[PDB]
Amino acid sequence: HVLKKNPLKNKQVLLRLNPYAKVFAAEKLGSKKAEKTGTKPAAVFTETLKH
Amino acid sequence: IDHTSKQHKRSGHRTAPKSDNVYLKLLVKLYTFLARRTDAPFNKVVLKALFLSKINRPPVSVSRIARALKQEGAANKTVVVVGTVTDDARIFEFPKTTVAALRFTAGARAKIVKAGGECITLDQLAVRAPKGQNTLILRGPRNSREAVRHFGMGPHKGKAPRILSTGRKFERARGRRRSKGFKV
RNA sequence: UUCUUUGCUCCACACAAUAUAGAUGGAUACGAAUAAGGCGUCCUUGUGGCGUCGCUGAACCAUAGCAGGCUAGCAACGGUGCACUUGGCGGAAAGGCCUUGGGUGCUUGCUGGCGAAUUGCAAUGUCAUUUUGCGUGGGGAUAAAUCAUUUGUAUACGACUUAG
RNA sequence: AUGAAAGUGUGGCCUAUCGAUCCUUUAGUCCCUCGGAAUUUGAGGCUAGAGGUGCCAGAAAAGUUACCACAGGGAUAACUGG
RNA sequence: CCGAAUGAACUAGCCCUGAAAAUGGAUGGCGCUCAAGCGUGUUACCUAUACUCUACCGUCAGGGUUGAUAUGAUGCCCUGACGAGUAGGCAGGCGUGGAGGUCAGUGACGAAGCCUAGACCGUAAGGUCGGGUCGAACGGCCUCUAGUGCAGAUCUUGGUGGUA
RNA sequence: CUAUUCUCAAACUUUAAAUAUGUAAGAAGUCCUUGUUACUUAAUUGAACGUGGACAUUUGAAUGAAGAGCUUUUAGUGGGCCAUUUUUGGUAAGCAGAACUGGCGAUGCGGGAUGAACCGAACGUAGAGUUAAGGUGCCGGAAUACACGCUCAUCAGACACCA
RNA sequence: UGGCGAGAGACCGAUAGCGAACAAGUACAGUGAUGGAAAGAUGAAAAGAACUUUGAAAAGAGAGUGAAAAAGUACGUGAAAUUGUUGAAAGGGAAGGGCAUUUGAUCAGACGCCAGCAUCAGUUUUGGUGGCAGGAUAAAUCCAUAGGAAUGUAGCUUGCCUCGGUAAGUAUUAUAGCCUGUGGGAAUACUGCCAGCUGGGACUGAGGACUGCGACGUAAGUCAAGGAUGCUGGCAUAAUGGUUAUAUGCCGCCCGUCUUGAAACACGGACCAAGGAGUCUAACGUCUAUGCGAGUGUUUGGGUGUAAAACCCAUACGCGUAAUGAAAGUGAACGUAGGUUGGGGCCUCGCAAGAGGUGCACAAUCGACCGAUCCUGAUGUCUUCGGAUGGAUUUGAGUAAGAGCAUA
Repeated sequence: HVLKKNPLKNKQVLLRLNPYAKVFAAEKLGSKKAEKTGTKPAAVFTETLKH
Repeated sequence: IDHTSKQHKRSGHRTAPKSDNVYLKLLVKLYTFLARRTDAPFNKVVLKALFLSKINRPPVSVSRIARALKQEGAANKTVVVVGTVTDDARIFEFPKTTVAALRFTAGARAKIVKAGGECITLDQLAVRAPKGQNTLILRGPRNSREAVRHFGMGPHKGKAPRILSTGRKFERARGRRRSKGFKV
């Protein structure tokens, strides 16, 4: 260790520490959706909010 | 940079002997090597005790050695004195031992040899006991030197006054008896 | 200002310097108002009608070619330099503005024909404006001041005013 | 000592009312010393008091200088300034 | 009669009165009037020896390592943190007169001294070299020793000035 | 005298803070038996110290720990001063005297134009980047920035300590 | 510390050393007692400058002597203050200094100098775009729908009347629209995340065989993976650089001192050279080194000598090896030289964690021993001596397997 490189860039020390960095990038976990057809507004919350 | 402690403070411990002795530096060289490599706690104690000064390596008497082997289970161990081994004409019985000192006195050498024992150096010791196998490290009494009875003198410590003459008329009158003013 | 000839000056060249408060297309001209105008048009010529314009100069003009070579032309009757003439106008610091005819160059308004390499993959890659004495070869003119002497309108000394 | 006793009492219900060395004097004790060896006076010692220092951790002490002096001081007055 | 808001009494903002001192005069100056003033909000932006990263110097700390392994174990090297300073302490060095030892040291083909808008080394104390003048001694290193380093003392002696 | 009333107290007080302040938060600990003792107990009861066993993952709150403890010796100093807050004397003071803390002394650097003490930050030698306090018309690095209002002064106003 | 005669030196080296290195107690001051300087160096040898020329002369310029006259009796060397000339530079009420570069002069590195580009690593500034998250699963806008009003839309109506014009009331959308409710789909902002992608820029390139951790690929190998290499140019010298002077932007009060506070209208300092202030000693405290160590110290003295040196040495003596009392005195083991809690290190069982044992120094503590003080008061007996024996919230600068002596 002559130089502290930086995990967050260089990509190599990011793939070295945190091997899950591959899977995260490949599956796009930083862009997960994944809903909805709920969908549940309120009853009284909205009247107490507006007033 | 609100410093918690004193910056650039030295460890406050001797890392070398202030002694410029060639043969002591050869002995320190051997024990700095053994201390580093062996990983036996004995070799760290001996390295430091070699750095220690004349006031902190007081002479261990043969009588004190004889007492340390009077102990049960520790009767056949090699007696590591780091400093002088002096003679004591007070005792008569002395057993067959091996004692590794820096120096012996002509009287101490006579008594240990005559019992039948082996006067060792620290390098003659190191060649037989690299890890101090079956050793008994001893120290002479530090707080017996005549300077230590004046340390922290005051009322009412019961410490020696620094004086040059010791009779009456010399530091007994006022403040050493309730008769003349007060006591201590 | 010299005639010991060789010194002074104005203009032209070449030359050896000397710099740079800092060219690297152009300092492109109404005045007045700003709760008002500009420009064009009309004619009961006004503090006038009718248009139009602004809201930045990001404009306008210049704007190609060995840092701009050499050549054949077609089309214009033009634009634009260099030197010369015409009448003038400018005094606030006018030292510049016009304006004639001419001449002589160029023109990218338009078709042509050669040239450029090797500054080697950039090196400011040198082109402007002064202060110039230095020899050339032409025009021109041919002095004063100071000291010393003298005066007393003046005077500490200089200086001032006089005189020869 | 008191009180039946539990107990309370090492001066004043508590917070102040006081004083080193040296010297002198007293109390103590079949004491030690006076060194060539004895005894009695005499002196000296040992342990606890007292005689006192109020400048109260304790010199033994009147002025004057306009004839004045030296080391200093803006740590400090008489003039300005703030 | 008229024709669409008024009458007080208070409250506080910024101005104004209250508001007079001596050389000429200070929002720091210039100046600034929908500010370049006052109150408030929003961004942007400028820059400390501070903060982050990196280099190098040093100190301190923790470690590794001559293991046959020749070239330094008081050596080399690894890793981490840190660096203000009067009075003051301690450590590591620089320089001077002498002293013991050593370099079979330098030197009349030039010692020492002095001069040097020449050079090189050192954070520094200082060291080394070239050129000149000069003419008889002097130095490196390991140690010993001290009448050992100057800007101040209305310092001492001697010399020199500006006033002139 | 009775019941009401107005206003007060450094040397009045029932009540009673905030901030500061003591101690504890465990192996030298806890629990269960038992040993001497001239102390104490009516006693075979205790008290002090123990013997022998038992409970160490949670070792009995948080956070930190730069090593923790110990000793010897000796320098300088013993005129201090300033600032927010509490505060005494005083009309007051750049006055005199206190309390806690932070500073100057002994301290450079950026800022308040200038200033020992204010603000911001404490300093090996450099590079780069980013900011503090403070500012960005011109001097002067940086918006003659944006936004809503106020003000016209024949003595305008303009940045805390601070004039 | 006198006189005479000799040897010496880790001494001084002409402002030193004696006041005096010289015709020094001399010159000189004061009535007197007394006070009391400064002052060394040509060269080996005077070879101390013949002789010529300017000037009245001193002297000058020549010639010569000399190894040198840059040694001329103003004499080795000849510093600085201060001055002359020449040369160079700058200069609007000081000058000098700091950081940076320009310019002029100058000069070592002869073996390198100065760049451009590409792809990378560390750092960091400035965009441009992509994918998600959440809220009232935005509010809105938008669409549907219910009701309503005004700053009342078109019409309706009455007035002035050019019949195509205006005021006023009427009325809830008609020949315009608006708000409030409810419902329905979204979308963009605000904030956030991405181990999304991509440009633009700057400073840095420390290290120096390999070793590590990863990634990539079927793999061998490759890689941006434990610190910059590859390609190209010009130049090879004052071109970069250093020194220096100067100019320019900004900064910079005069040092030393006492001081709470100094640029101070507080003190010393005109300038320069040289001299100029924590020394030596007797005796000691601490700490350290060295020797020997229950001892230690030869050096007052003797012997010896290559002669103040070195070498050798007896008897003492100092200190230490015993303390406590005013003193006459007395004087250190009940025990494994004690018990207890700690305690490094070593020994045992073990893989290790650990447990157990033995435990120096040192630390606390409870004891024991010695002297002192207060009692207790046995056998005894010169019948007042002796003080056994055992105690005491008393006391000591003590003992308890010695640390000291000598030197620096």
